[PDB]
Amino acid sequence: IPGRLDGKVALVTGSGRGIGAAVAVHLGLLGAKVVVNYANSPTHAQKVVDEIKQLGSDAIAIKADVRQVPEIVRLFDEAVAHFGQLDIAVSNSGVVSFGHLKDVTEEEFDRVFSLNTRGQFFVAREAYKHLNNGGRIIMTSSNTSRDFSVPKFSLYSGSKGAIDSFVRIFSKDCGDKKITVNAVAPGGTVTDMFHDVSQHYIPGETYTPEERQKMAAHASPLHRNGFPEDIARVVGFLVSAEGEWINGKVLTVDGGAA
Amino acid sequence: LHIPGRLDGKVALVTGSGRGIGAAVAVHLGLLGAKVVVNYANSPTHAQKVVDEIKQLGSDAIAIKADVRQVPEIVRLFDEAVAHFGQLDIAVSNSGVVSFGHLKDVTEEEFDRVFSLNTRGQFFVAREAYKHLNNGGRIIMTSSNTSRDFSVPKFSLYSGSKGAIDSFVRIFSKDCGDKKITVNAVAPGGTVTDMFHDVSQHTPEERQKMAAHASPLHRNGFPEDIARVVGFLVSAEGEWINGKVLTVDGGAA
Amino acid sequence: HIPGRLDGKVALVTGSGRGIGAAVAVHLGLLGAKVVVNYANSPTHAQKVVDEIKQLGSDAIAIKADVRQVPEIVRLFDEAVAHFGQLDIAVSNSGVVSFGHLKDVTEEEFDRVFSLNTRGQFFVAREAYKHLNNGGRIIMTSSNTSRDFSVPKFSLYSGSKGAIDSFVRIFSKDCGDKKITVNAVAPGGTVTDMFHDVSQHYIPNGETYTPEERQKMAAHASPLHRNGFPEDIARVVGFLVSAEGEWINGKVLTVDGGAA
Amino acid sequence: PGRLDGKVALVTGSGRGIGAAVAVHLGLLGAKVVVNYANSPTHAQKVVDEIKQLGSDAIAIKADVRQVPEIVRLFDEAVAHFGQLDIAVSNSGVVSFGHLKDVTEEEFDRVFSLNTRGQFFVAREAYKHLNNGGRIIMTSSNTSRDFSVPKFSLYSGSKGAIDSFVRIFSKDCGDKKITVNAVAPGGTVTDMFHDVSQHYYTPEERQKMAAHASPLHRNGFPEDIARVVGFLVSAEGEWINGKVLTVDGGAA
Ligand SMILES: NC(=O)c1ccc[n+]([C@@H]2O[C@H](COP(=O)([O-])OP(=O)(O)OC[C@H]3O[C@@H](n4cnc5c(N)ncnc54)[C@H](OP(=O)(O)O)[C@@H]3O)[C@@H](O)[C@H]2O)c1
Ligand SMILES: NC(=O)c1ccc[n+]([C@@H]2O[C@H](COP(=O)([O-])OP(=O)(O)OC[C@H]3O[C@@H](n4cnc5c(N)ncnc54)[C@H](OP(=O)(O)O)[C@@H]3O)[C@@H](O)[C@H]2O)c1
Ligand SMILES: NC(=O)c1ccc[n+]([C@@H]2O[C@H](COP(=O)([O-])OP(=O)(O)OC[C@H]3O[C@@H](n4cnc5c(N)ncnc54)[C@H](OP(=O)(O)O)[C@@H]3O)[C@@H](O)[C@H]2O)c1
Ligand SMILES: NC(=O)c1ccc[n+]([C@@H]2O[C@H](COP(=O)([O-])OP(=O)(O)OC[C@H]3O[C@@H](n4cnc5c(N)ncnc54)[C@H](OP(=O)(O)O)[C@@H]3O)[C@@H](O)[C@H]2O)c1
Ligand SMILES: Cc1ccc(CC2(C)C(=O)CCC2=O)cc1
Ligand SMILES: Cc1ccc(CC2(C)C(=O)CCC2=O)cc1
Repeated sequence: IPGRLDGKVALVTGSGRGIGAAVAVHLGLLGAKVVVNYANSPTHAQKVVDEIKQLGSDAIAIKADVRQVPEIVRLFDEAVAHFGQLDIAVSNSGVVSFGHLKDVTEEEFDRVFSLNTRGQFFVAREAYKHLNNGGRIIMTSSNTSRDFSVPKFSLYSGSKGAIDSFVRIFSKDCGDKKITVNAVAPGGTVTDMFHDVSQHYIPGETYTPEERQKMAAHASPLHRNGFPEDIARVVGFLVSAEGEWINGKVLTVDGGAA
Repeated sequence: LHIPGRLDGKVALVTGSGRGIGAAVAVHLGLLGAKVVVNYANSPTHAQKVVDEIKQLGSDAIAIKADVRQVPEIVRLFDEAVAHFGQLDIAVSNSGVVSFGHLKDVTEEEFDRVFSLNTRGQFFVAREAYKHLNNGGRIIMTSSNTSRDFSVPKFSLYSGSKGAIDSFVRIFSKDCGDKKITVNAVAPGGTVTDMFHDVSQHTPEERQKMAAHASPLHRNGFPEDIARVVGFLVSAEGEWINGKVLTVDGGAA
Repeated sequence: HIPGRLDGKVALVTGSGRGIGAAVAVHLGLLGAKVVVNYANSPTHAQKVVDEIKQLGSDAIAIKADVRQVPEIVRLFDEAVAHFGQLDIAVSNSGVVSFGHLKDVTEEEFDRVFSLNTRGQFFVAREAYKHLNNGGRIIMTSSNTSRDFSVPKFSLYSGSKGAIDSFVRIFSKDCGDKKITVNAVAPGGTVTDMFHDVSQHYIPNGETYTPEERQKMAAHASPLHRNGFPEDIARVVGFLVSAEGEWINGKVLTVDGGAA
Repeated sequence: PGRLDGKVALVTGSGRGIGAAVAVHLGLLGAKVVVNYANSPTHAQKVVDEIKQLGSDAIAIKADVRQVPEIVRLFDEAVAHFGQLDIAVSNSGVVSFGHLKDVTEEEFDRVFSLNTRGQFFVAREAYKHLNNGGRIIMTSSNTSRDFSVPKFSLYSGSKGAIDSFVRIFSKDCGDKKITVNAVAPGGTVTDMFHDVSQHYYTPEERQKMAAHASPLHRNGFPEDIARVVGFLVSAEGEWINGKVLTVDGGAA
């Protein structure tokens, strides 16, 4: 069936919440067995797992802090040990930071890069090691990587610039087990990371999340916000057999937003 | 069992859909449950075989002859399209021509032969799609990995013609906003068609065999490798990809 | 000590009677190059620019030529070598702006814009290759609205220029066989009549405000809180067409001030 | 006209390669120059002498630009010694070769610590110490985006960060009229280049074959890169701001 992952096994970093959980649920709905990674949210992780079973697929929830390379090896090893194999691996887990360059401390740089940049690099490494031939790797970026220059968004933005460079090359290295590497580069997607940002990137903590959401709904010429489900559908296609001939590319899923 | 990206009750139009990538897109949209207008200019034989193929898998279709180099023919194309199927939801600009030659030997005639179809015709094919399309609709334009990624010698004219398209789709996506119509491009790499064979010179299948190893996946691009990306984009699920050139080259260098 | 001068060199700038072309031409003159000031409709300003270049101690001429007519481009490049003996540098600067929603764009309008902005630039670049000294320089002019900024009702202009970008990448390869560099400059918000006619539309109400008012408003858009001036682009161009600019070859440079 | 009289510039790793070319070029153009080394004081001394030789002043300052504390001292001592600083070139980098499967946490940390994190904080300390209307230059690679070389994923990543950095840095440094740009060198003949012509014969034999990458049929030398930095950091380069300039002479 076009678009489906029946008999495929997937892993998603940070799939208890946000775009993570919509991806896991969508791969599940598409036919794949889902390994749902969290670090701080076992409760929402279990809801995602149960939601996937309710629709007919299988899922488990493994805790692992993807800032820790040993916990990533354990994450993938345990994935393989439980479902038998891994076809698909979506590096989703990341954090936002906001600040003028003059006020960025070492501690803020390392927090962001450990997860966004370094953590995803090793999620990709262990993905290649653990993946069936024909498999899929997805990494997660930002339209603030190349397309939008928000002031005081340097640290986060470069953390993702590094992801764009990695995928192009990764798709070369990974071709030797016929694994395709792409990133998705979401724009404003309604999650707690979006609401934490809109507050700092609008003249401005005095507006309800609802109203910053309505303001940003205008940036899109479709007159709406992006949603986890929007980015999930694009990851779904990429990780299908039909999305094969997209390789080494970065897809921006923002809606034509300005 | 959930079936993604299906186009039942939708009508698609695909310029240049009797031969090559176009024919694969027409059929692919036909497989995903779209009624299809198959445009041709010179290949009525081929266009009919395409119309046939799409009825075969249980969707409706018609061939329409039209020179997308002629704006009056573009108007009449989209008119007949709406006359027959009563609506159009998806318009795909595929029709294109290749050119090869050092800037020094390029003529006014050769520039105009290429930009007439691959740039101007595509822009008016999109203008008529915006006017004839329904809200929630889909415009898809065709480019080339040569537009920006790859700098192949003696390929200026052609890569020019498509670089215009990359700019068009970004701005169009804002314009087509007021009918909630999304505009994107597919930028194919070397895809196995008559055109690829025409310019694998710069043993049709021997030169093909060379090109298999440019992609890390060690195989050529085939017309259906692009069709399936068009399929996702002109689905509901593709909506949040907008004003974006997708390069479909397999990772080719 | 004295970097990126153009002494002994000859340059041709298209549409160097007004705006960017004029300051480009003056800059290359400032830098020691003799300058062919092309124009199509502005012959008196073309002469003021020649006199300004002559006045700062170089030589220059004004040649009428419509870069929409290719034989007028061949004739332009012929006359320029006939008059100065040679040509090292060729700046494709001539273009027009168009505002309009796809729905309202006409054949006559599309052709108006593409014939000067694209076809024209292409053939300036063709005759430049043919007429130019080895080690020479070709520059074409794009816009930051070609890839960087997506502005509504700006499809036709933006596309006319996106072609320009693709062209300079491949032109660099073709033109390599005479050790000629081809780059482009993408200006963004440069105070000229083109900018004033564009601020009218891309501004909350537009004609309600003087052109200075709209200008003063655009100044905030830049991290350097000022507008772009033609001199800002002429400076980048002067580097590119210098001997020292050589290892920039095949790129589009965006000279917008870091602006949005 | 492109000159730097009364200006002071700092160049990280300007003892060797592109750096020294840049340090020597900013001197040629009238800048006084702080020459930063971490490992190579003997070359650093050569560069200071050369800049004294052509009629500008200079000083060598040891600082490992992996330690942020040593970046702080370097910039403090620079404003100490010359009593201002206009221009700051983040140059110091390293190269890494390996399939994604083979890359270790220690290699990534050796690469990012200097190429990405180090440069990030040189730019912070550049902005904190720099005069108004000043210049920050950072350093990438045509491998960040334009070219995709098997087994180059770490180096390219390290430098793709940099491209995003300079874009936003240009906005933040807009309160002190400071422009921020990266040059993205291609194959430039230095100690790092001979290192990976091997992995990707004699050096001269690998240089001769690399000369054909460019449509100008030349391999690329420090002076090529240094010229473009000289322009960006001159008054005339002001309108180039927030941009990645790829100096590969059109190569490959
Ligand atoms: N506007 C946007 O939403 C937007 C835009 C561009 C890019 N992105 C990217 O899209 C991806 C998803 O973000 P989101 O918006 O969904 O954000 P989100 O709601 O903040 O969710 C963050 C996710 O990251 C996980 N996570 C955090 N720290 C972790 C750690 N040390 N180890 C493992 N997992 C960790 C969280 O799980 P725990 O709860 O288990 O910690 C959570 O699942 C991110 O990579 C983000 O950078 C988002
Ligand atoms: N390597 C590749 O295949 C490749 C790579 C990059 C981009 N592309 C692009 O993909 C598109 C399809 O090309 P292809 O590769 O499939 O080429 P192809 O085999 O040459 O097919 C050309 C198609 O264009 C139609 N066409 C030609 N002139 C026309 C006109 N005046 N009016 C209407 N239709 C016309 C043809 O129909 P008639 O025969 O009936 O005229 C035919 O269906 C083109 O835009 C091309 O630039 C292809
Ligand atoms: N200003 C901006 O903000 C901006 C932004 C992006 C790009 N640009 C580009 O910058 C370049 C110059 O723009 P501008 O702003 O300086 O424009 P401008 O003030 O409008 O001047 C237009 C120039 O075009 C020349 N021109 C027009 N038609 C011509 C023809 N048939 N043949 C020869 N020359 C012709 C004009 O000369 P005549 O009077 O002699 O006809 C004049 O020199 C153009 O390439 C433009 O697209 C400008
Ligand atoms: N060379 C190329 O072909 C090429 C291509 C693309 C990009 N680049 C970039 O160009 C820049 C210059 O490279 P290159 O080719 O000149 O390389 P190079 O020959 O290897 O030179 C290395 C320079 O880096 C300095 N350095 C190294 N580690 C340092 C540290 N911890 N702290 C301070 N300084 C340090 C060195 O100083 P000590 O010896 O004193 O340590 C030396 O001056 C680099 O950023 C590189 O990534 C180069
Ligand atoms: C060096 C080279 C040049 C052209 C092709 C084929 C193809 C696909 C393009 O890349 C543009 C259009 C077209 O025919 C393949 C390899
Ligand atoms: C944010 C923005 C950037 C560019 C434009 C168009 C452009 C490039 C022109 O051609 C006229 C002036 C000018 O800014 C409009 C708005």
